[PDB]
Amino acid sequence: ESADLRALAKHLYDSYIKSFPLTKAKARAILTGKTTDKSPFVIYDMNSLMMGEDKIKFKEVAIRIFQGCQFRSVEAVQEITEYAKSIPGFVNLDLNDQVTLLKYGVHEIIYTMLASLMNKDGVLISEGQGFMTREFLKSLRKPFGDFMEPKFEFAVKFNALELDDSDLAIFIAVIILSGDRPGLLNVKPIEDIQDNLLQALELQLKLNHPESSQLFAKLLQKMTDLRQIVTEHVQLLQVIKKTETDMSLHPLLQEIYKDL
Ligand SMILES: CCCCCCCCC(=O)O
Repeated sequence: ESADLRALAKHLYDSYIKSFPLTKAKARAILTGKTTDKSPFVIYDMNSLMMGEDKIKFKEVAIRIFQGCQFRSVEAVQEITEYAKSIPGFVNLDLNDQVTLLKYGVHEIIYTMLASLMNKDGVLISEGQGFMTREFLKSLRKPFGDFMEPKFEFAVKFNALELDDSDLAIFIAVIILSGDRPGLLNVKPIEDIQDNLLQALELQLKLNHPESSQLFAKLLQKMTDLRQIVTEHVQLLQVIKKTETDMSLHPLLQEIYKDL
């Protein structure tokens, strides 16, 4: 029945709120400087990174920015893992499959959600107290300058669909439960859940965005851009592991990469 899927759409939206402090809705309130529900300090040059630590809670600059972005990713994983637990069925799967689903799944969700924190011109840093311009990032030293850039590229395409937090909650739940993923001992239970989630996503898209012709199809197509961006990410990473074999990396970010 439609009613059953509607109930699942709501259950996941509830957990999404509970698990992600910076909603897309909060983000686009901060970004659209109209509603000064607290406006961000912005960082656009080296000499403004200073008052970023002056006014905001947060070893060469380009490295220290990169480490700070890497730290927001472990926090992003922690939250994503918290959200998965709530997807009905998930905790019931084989444990080894729970991990692989997360191993491949988190990154794709990192950048889906990061799109909420972006406009064409920059990205919210530091829970929303900051805003760092895409140009300052692009201007960084050359093993880091073009690191974040293809994220802005994806975000601008993706932001165009203009999704809700209530749509994203079902969409990120789909991404997690792929079955497409290498090493899954047990695929059909994963696939059975995802087909029910794609039902929830489909329906929700039609109710929440009716005049938006074939958004469901257009959304699922954006998973093409997602995969491709995670891949040039890991190759960008392994390069920094040899340009600065003195720079560390969080262990929980280590496990996301058994490459090849
Ligand atoms: C540290 C709070 C996490 C939110 C975005 C992280 C960006 C922080 C930074 O790059 O300095």
